[PDB]
Amino acid sequence: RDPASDQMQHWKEQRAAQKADVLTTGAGNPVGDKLNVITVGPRGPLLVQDVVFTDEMAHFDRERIPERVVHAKGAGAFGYFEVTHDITKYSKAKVFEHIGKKTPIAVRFSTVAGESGSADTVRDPRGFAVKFYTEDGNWDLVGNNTPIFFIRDPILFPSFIHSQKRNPQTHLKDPDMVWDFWSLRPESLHQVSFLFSDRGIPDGHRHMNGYGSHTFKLVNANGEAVYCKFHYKTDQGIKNLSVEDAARLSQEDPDYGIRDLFNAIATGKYPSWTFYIQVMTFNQAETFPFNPFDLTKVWPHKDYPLIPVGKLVLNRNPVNYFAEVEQIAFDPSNMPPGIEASPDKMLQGRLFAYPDTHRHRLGPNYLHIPVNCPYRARVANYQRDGPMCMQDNQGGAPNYYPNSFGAPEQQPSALEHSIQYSGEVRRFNTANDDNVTQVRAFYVNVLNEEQRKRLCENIAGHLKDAQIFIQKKAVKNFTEVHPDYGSHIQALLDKYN
Amino acid sequence: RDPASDQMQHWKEQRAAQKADVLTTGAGNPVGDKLNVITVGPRGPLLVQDVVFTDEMAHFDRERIPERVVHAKGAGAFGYFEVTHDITKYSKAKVFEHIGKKTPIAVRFSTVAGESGSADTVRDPRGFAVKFYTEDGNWDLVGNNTPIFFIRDPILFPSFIHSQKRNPQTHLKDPDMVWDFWSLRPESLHQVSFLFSDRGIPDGHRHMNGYGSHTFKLVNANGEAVYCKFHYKTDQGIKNLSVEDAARLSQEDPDYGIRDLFNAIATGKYPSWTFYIQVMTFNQAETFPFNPFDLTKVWPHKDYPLIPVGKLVLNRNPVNYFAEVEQIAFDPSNMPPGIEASPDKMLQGRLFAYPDTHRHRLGPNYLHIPVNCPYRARVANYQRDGPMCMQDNQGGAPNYYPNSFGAPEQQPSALEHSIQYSGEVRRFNTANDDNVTQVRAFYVNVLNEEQRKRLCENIAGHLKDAQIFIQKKAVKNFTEVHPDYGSHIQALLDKYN
Amino acid sequence: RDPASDQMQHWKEQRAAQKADVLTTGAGNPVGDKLNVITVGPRGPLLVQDVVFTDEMAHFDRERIPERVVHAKGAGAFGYFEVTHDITKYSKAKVFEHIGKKTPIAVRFSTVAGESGSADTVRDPRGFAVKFYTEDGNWDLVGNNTPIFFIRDPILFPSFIHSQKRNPQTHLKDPDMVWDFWSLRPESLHQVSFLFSDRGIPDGHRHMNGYGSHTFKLVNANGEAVYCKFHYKTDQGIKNLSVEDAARLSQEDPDYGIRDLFNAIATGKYPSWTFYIQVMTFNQAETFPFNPFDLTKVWPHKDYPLIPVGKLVLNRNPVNYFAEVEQIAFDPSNMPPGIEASPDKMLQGRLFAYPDTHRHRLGPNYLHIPVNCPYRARVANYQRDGPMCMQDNQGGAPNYYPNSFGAPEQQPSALEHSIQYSGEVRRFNTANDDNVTQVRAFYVNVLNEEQRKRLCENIAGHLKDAQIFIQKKAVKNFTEVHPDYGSHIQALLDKYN
Amino acid sequence: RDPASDQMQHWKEQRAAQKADVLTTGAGNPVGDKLNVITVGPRGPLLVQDVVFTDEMAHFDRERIPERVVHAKGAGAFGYFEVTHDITKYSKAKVFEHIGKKTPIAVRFSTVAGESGSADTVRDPRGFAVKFYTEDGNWDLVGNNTPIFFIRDPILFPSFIHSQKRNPQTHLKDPDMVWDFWSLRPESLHQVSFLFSDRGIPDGHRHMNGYGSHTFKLVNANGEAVYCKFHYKTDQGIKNLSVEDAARLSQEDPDYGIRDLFNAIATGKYPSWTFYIQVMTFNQAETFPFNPFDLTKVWPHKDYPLIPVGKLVLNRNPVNYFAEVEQIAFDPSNMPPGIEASPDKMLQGRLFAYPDTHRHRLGPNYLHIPVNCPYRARVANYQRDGPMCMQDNQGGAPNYYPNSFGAPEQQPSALEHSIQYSGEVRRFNTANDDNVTQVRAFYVNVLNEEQRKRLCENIAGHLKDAQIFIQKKAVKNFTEVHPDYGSHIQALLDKYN
Ligand code: HEM
Repeated sequence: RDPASDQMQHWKEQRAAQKADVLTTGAGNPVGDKLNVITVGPRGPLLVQDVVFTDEMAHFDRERIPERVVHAKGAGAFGYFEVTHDITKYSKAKVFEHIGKKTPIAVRFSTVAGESGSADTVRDPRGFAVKFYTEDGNWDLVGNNTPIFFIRDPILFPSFIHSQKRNPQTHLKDPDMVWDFWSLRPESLHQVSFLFSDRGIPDGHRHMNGYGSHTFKLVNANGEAVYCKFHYKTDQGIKNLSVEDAARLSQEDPDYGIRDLFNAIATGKYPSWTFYIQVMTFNQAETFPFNPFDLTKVWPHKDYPLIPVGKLVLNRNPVNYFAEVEQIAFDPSNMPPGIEASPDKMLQGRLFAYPDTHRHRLGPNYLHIPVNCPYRARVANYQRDGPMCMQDNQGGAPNYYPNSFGAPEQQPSALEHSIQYSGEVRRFNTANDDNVTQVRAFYVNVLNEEQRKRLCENIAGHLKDAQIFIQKKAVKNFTEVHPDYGSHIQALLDKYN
Repeated sequence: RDPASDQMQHWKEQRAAQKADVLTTGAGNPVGDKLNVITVGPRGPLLVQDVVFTDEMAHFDRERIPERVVHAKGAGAFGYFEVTHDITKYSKAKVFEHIGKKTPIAVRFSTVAGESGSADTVRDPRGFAVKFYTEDGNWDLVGNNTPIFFIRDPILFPSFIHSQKRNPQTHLKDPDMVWDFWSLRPESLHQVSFLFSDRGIPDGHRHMNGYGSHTFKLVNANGEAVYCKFHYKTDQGIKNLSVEDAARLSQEDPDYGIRDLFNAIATGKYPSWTFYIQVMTFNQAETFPFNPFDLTKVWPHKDYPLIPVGKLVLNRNPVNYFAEVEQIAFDPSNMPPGIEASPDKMLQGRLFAYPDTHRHRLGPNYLHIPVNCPYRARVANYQRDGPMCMQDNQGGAPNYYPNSFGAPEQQPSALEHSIQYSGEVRRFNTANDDNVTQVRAFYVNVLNEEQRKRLCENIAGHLKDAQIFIQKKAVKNFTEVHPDYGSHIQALLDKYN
Repeated sequence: RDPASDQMQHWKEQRAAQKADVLTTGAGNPVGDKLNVITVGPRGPLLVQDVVFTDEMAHFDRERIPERVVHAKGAGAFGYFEVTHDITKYSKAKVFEHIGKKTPIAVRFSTVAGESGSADTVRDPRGFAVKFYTEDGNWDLVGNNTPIFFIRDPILFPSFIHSQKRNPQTHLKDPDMVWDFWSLRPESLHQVSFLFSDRGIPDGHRHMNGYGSHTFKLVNANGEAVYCKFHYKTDQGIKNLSVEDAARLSQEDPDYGIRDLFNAIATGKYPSWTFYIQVMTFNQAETFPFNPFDLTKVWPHKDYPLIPVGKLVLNRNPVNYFAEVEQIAFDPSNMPPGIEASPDKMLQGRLFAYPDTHRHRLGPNYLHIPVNCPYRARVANYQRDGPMCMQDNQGGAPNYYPNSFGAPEQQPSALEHSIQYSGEVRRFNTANDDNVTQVRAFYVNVLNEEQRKRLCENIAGHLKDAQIFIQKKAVKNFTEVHPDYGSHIQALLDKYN
Repeated sequence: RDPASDQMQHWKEQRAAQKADVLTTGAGNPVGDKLNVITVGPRGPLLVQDVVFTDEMAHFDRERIPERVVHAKGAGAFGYFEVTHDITKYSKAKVFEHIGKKTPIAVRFSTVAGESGSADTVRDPRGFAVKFYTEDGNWDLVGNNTPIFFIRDPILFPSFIHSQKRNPQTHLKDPDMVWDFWSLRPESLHQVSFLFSDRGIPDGHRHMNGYGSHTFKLVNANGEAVYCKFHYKTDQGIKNLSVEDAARLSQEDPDYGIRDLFNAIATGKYPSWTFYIQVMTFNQAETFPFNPFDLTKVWPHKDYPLIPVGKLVLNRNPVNYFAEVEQIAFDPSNMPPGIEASPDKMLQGRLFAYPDTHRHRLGPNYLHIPVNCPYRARVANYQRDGPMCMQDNQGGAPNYYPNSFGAPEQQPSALEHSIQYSGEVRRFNTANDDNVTQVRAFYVNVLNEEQRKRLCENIAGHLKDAQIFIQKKAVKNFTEVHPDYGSHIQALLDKYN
């Protein structure tokens, strides 16, 4: 059998010639017998004094923690990021100090709308989260398999998610909600085009590209700042599953990606992703035709070529899934000195949203979980006691700042980069911005004709379930993109009805 | 479209001629605009003073509560239990006072091992939970679609569940774990025979029978006690899905049962289950050939015929799924006067396990959730303040007992029934009890030959993935049941290898 | 006895001629006996099947929720705010529509550093929180008994609190921490002067003034905005306790304020506070000698006289303390249309800090607690399911925005007021701002000589326990305020040593 | 100053010649500046992108965990238990293997009814909790400073506590509740006599005796079982504070015991308690005049002399109070092989109550907190993933039992001791048992006349606040104890009125 199936046999083998450990309670007391309960005779009621049963039963009753609000179903791996090129002129980040520097990384693949225990081979954006354990703390590059997103405003993110998940009353998947939201927000036309293309159902997690998808700010030692876009493309080649084979695998192996990654790491074929950065200057950002901080826009390769940095190699499988994949927390606000946030509104929303949901799902002290600890760094601050504090609580060090007793002091060289922003402080409408140019370019320049037909057929097959007016609005947006797009989609919808 | 698909259209229609409500924050403040965020100019960073965004985003970040440890994926309905026969000679329960008495009931169907968002048409025991809102509080009849269970000792329940769920390291479904546990515990041979039969994959939730599966204690007004077994058989007839059609539906509609129930309730065809009780006396229990409190044993119909009581009709769909299906809590310890627990060890374990996991999953005050409240009863006790107390907290009533100020007093007519139990107080082994007689009876008396072939083929198709020695142990148990059973299973396994 | 002592006797009296209710479990089942447990004979072990005992015991085990991080020890009352003057030219807030409008209010008094169960008569800032139930949601005016605070930067608030609370290792009150922090941050010199004056230990909660202490933004219907400061002065007159009488009451009645308020409300003498506003224009704010948004600065009465608005009357005592005083949540971000936040950094920090700690302490759905609900308003949004959802969950209304089904729509008349802010976006130092002018004015203009002597004696009595260099730094700051201040403090410290 | 006051100075001194650590966020990123926030210019609003501020502020907002339901205010210390006598003939417990064996212990002193932050020198039972880190797990001896308790039935424990704590409506201490409960339950007459005696207010935690107060079961290697009572008397001598000095210290130093213990451990005078056991045989238990498992009864020293075992020495102060004193969990169900529970109903209730409240207050995985871990033992079981799992989660070991892969196996030598119990299974009334004999013996044999006068004066001073009929019931119980007792109490009450 494949190495995934032989987990218990392997665990037994590498534990050969050793006697089985003593079965203990949570407090370390040896268990006399864990196959029968204390009763009043052979046919009597159970007793309270059976501490072993109630202990294990309560621990069983407290096994489930809340699943992630999005990206619940996922797989995990571990490896290293190795620097292969010198970008010190762009960023003073310790992760990019010198050539050959290897930084431990933890990676999680996920599906955005699937719940815990859903099918893996479904048409849905795949999330790629990387946690670098830099000497300057953890760096969480939490990207997607697509260089863009559906919306460009964080205030729309819950609603969008609510449309992608189940109906509030029937608890069923509703194409009506999906396409109503998508047709009322034309800024999705780009990502939908990426979603229903061939790369909407990648073949496993090793045959897909990764995209930080946000503009970031790289700061060098001399204090100059540039804008950046992190890419990391698969060295195993892009490979996608057909709709029919994906539908088959959904019932054959609903855990296709997890098994694929586990077997690829267990048979030695370590997957790898090569790391690139797109770089832009400030005057280039002020002269960009679109908003360079728009999440629905890309930077064309001809104007901004990819600059290699390093490669991402995943060589270790998780020992325990829950302790290392289900409990790992990725915070985009975790950026070491040299990397900073951009005026991208979506990145601004993510700076707040992630630690909040991490304190809800895992707990206030989730950064004490071994997978979330910056174990390759030194934590020292005035943050003190919380629920489930499993450290020294920083001992008897003073817990107020400033003090006069030699407690941790701020490092003035880690100051943020300053930029002057003008204009009034209010809510600026961005729904009426450009929504069709880059979509048209991707449609008539990147895709060939058979890929266009497959894209339109997928879109129509999904959209045929919505109401007639929602279909009309969606096809109107597609026609405003390009007449062939909406024309083919409308013809296929007419054939469906 | 079916009524399930037209949820939003119907909600819009029954709200015709009404203007849309005002969009408010959680605290009721009107929202000026919820489509853009407050930035420093059109391309500026987001501000903290955007209270609307952070409010809705934090509420979105705290949307997921822990799923049920078992029976996560489920559907819900509501209706009434109507008494049609007089069993007052057996139980003084107010739910069974007089003919024609209608008691509101809330029902939840579920799959034992599937997580939230898994396939609905899978081979797995289906759980049927009923909550009666009796004037004497809530009565939770939490049964299965099978009259028995896999094990007979609650101390084995977590382990069993751990074997039925994903591998701890690979997070994959492991037939190795399943069949290792099943072959090391022969007391499963009965329920496995029920699981891999035709009724292992019922066609929706309306074409399956329900079984409290436990022995209960019925007490009359005069104080005499009898043993009972609650059945409730479907009036829509037993109907099951073929393995191929179930595998197809798993990828076609992973929410098959939810949609089926919702449509059946929305088109007027209210499903119904007829309620029966098997009754046994105390001397009959002491002269039973097996343990009458064994969960893996049934009471034969020839010796204990079914006695009709009433019928269960489900007529209302949930308004909101989460508030009424995902948050509903079923506690087998919720028994009104007249119904009591039995020396059945599994019922004893369930008496403790359920409120614990309810306080973990929902919260200490989960009985304040409207679906969990005994709204048709009067709650008055000395239980006081906890997290999320949404009542008057019983006002300024004295919170200690006994007192001298007219606080709630105990009702001496609700005392439990007394029974003397002899024998020493220790752990009694029940793994070596009878495990094959009733299994053989079900195999050679209830099933015909083609059903036997289908049973063996299903068992072999699932077992073929385990190791060779696990297959040998399983087939040895099946052969000890009956030679034809293990013989056919071993032949099919040899064909598979 | 006083009405506070006769709570149970009164509850018994107003329940005369009524039989005691039935003692029930949490699920409404009648309890046969709650004075003995189920045992194996008279001297036997307890049984698991005793559901009543384990139910009440688990509810007892889940009685404590986390105390407030600050302002834990507190008292509560309820009443109405009555408008007596027309300020519609300043704010379009529905709470200030017309003369005679009565809005229900909930008020909580508290001590900032005392834990739950500490002495009430201690030298510490007293917090005054008011929750108005306006038709436009809840308005939380969460002020102090002092018009200023110790610091002016929210990033210093945890540290300050950490210095005011117990030592991290010894768990003792440490004057060393207090005075080290206060001497390293001279911007406290003002509030310390208010803290160690006569009004540092008010006589109960009815003899103290209330101060929102922040600059707010009042917006009229025509769109013009002004800056505001909310005052509300006691109609019972300012009255303070001597140090010796306060020390006596600390051991006599550690719940002095709670009892005082309860008795004053129960004997009919309803306390009242008269509401004033200080108003400032935008050019006045740009020509203010100090920072008008500095929390350590006041607006002089000669340049900005108080403008009466209404009065605050407290007429109802809480029925249950925990359900109405311990679970009430005050969010400064709860501002109806017409009231908005100011560039005051401390108000900006409070806009975020309070809902976070409310979701931690009470739960994600704390706005469903009856005391926290905007019951005089209509809640309608797309915020959905969370832990402990005790509502309809807004039924089957669509949960995404925008939609096409008549769900709640944004009210464009509730838009925020726009202001253009210039300058770069970075951290601006405000520790070196003016720290002694208003302190000197309060010292040599408001206080007389005996009050100055009492202030210096209190400061010295508290400071004498710190180290010598901390005393030197504190007295240096006091001398930089005014030579007499530091001179008297240093003389008293020399006398103490 | 005393060593408690010089905590920060000492921390600075033992860290001399070392530069201050780098101030980091929770994720290890260096903080550029933690004294100012990011604003839009010098007088601009705060930004969301200020991750440092929101991080530390959220961690500050999640600082409070629920206080203990009882025994909230407490102090902690650490040391060793050294065996000095051979009791192997009584118990096979590894803690009592051989002479000179030193086992690490963690000790917590507490006050039963005081909340966190209340006065330490108050009349209230003092709790003494010891956690032994035996090679066979942790042993939690959780006793009091009194050999008995107020009640004898666990179903009365919440109510009692509710009477000892604040009124539900006024949130004030109510002598009415206290004495109503005490007069309605005469079985308190003994412990009340201990409570209002001289030892009701011990002088610190080093001048009080400790009592497990329960009957336990000692089992030897040969399988014979005896009944036991654990005593441990102070080697510093019994010393108590007068009522006036206690009232003074309540306002002088509300943390008297914490400071006393900290200074005694920091100046080298390590306190010590000598360990004794009272032993009883089974026939002696069946011939005892009272119930030997009654918690309100003692074993007379003449019939059951104390047998020395070892001594308890406390030599280490906690490094961080919260991580080692506030988060330490004591579970009476934690008993190593050789020590077992007794038919004492109160011990049966405590076997369940403590892990439940520990999972509520600390979390499901509270046994992973370093102070709660059995670090001197090996934990190996099938208990798996829960909220806040900070271990390997036992790696990829099989999580079901029984299995065929060498996972931890039960140790059949740790089986419990079997005893046959007769009689019916119901609730047996024990309120009408003997309540005055041992009380009379303590009154007229142990106390002298001046101690009797002080006892009566304390009882009257506390009881004078209750209603007249409650006073009559209390004095009636005291008179039924002995005529002089109730006579003096009634005379003092008449003088008070
Ligand atoms: C940066 C500045 C401040 C921050 C971050 C802050 C934070 C907090 C927090 C976390 C609480 C706990 C509330 C709860 O757990 O329910 C609280 C309570 C409170 N604060 Fe502040 N605070 C600040 C300054 C102030 C100011 C300036 C005032 C008054 C002018 C004030 C008055 C109060 C009051 C009265 C309460 C009690 C709330 C209640 O009783 O429900 N605080 N604050």
